[PDB]
Amino acid sequence: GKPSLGGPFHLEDMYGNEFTEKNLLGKFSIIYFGFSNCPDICPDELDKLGLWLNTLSSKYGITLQPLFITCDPARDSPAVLKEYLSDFHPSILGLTGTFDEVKNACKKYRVYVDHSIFFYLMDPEGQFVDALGRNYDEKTGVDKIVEHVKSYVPAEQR
Ligand SMILES: [Cu+2]
Ligand SMILES: [Cu+2]
Ligand SMILES: [Cu+2]
Repeated sequence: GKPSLGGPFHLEDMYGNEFTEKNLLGKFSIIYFGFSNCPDICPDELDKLGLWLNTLSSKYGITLQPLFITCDPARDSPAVLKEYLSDFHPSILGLTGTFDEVKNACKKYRVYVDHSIFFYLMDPEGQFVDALGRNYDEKTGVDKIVEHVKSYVPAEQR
């Protein structure tokens, strides 16, 4: 009985474009919370996410929409997020906004530096399907993700 994680939110990507929960529709999305000034933890996770994406694209032909939402809207402005994610996978898009907008998002995912231990996988309907924690390595994470994308049905049982 998975919790009611996720929900409507209104942010902007590291380029200023509007991005809301509607942007999650039509694809599998993997979301990660953290901040550019986050110590050792976040950098390792984003590196791990990069291995998953690479193996997923080249081995299973699956492409995800990787999103990095900041929790420190005070310092992580768009420009700052682009700088920060230049050391990581190009596919990753950082999202940010005002205190209120960022506050809402973090809340909808029940995220209240050591809480950035989960990746949230969302289906083409924008629904929560699984939370991958630190116990998944570069191998087991790929496995789990692959069975979710392969067993997903439009929930419209056409
Ligand atoms: Cu946070
Ligand atoms: Cu947060
Ligand atoms: Cu927060």
